[PDB]
Amino acid sequence: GQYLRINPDGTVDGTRDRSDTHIQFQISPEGNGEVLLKSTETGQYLRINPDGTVDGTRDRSDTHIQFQISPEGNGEVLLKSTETGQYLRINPDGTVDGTRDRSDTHIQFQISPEGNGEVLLKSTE
Repeated sequence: GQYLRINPDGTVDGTRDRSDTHIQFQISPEGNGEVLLKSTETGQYLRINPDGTVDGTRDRSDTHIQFQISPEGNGEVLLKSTETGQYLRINPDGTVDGTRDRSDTHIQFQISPEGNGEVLLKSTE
């Protein structure tokens, strides 16, 4: 299982190093049961693009940063891009993309509180 990471250059991947500074996220309520996922280190929001890539942006007006967190028992949740209907996936190789099949083995996350309001997004594997 890997921690979701938004790098300073805007790329998104996974990592097992919990000491990385780019895995801490601020989840800000948006209404509609929708939220934003903001990497506090760089001020970048998690974004799923319609083509399936995942990256970071500071553009708060961007429509692809809105997410729905959907609980799936056992502590796990899914993270769905509202605008494209894609679920966040962290692949075994460490790459991060979007998929529209809810049956995928790598789209389930466990949210881990850091103690300061910020949370880690860790893939269950």
